Amino acid sequence: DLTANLMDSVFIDSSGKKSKDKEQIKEKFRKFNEGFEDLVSKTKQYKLSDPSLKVTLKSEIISLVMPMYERFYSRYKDSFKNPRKHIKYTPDELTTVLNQLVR
Amino acid sequence: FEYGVTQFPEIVTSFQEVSIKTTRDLLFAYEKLPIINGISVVSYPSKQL
Repeated sequence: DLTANLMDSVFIDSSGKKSKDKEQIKEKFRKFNEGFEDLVSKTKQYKLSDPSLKVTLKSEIISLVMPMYERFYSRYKDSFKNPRKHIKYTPDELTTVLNQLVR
Repeated sequence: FEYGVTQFPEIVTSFQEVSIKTTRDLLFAYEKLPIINGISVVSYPSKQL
């Protein structure tokens, strides 16, 4: 769902200009962070027992998320002098979050 | 109208300090995980601002 309406949020505003609709910047990127930390939050409820299930769900959801944020992060990282105040994560640090989502 | 480069140096060494204090005021955005145990507010201290 997160990846779904993320790249759908790319799709619906794929029509016009660069995001002078900065509600689209903080729409896609803020609500992406919202649902991302919702998913990390409810990931904490469950603690796995098979190590290969840890590898499995880990690399599955990594392969689900990443290239969207690669082409999309890297597509839209050119909007402010501090995108920091609108966009939060690298793929480096988000990758690290996923890699310590799986303790 | 030119030049006297002590203009230009002090034109820098505050702009960078603006960037660092930008990275202490706006420091508390990027952490940012659940619970949320969000132990610092991203736009916090209006008094101290």
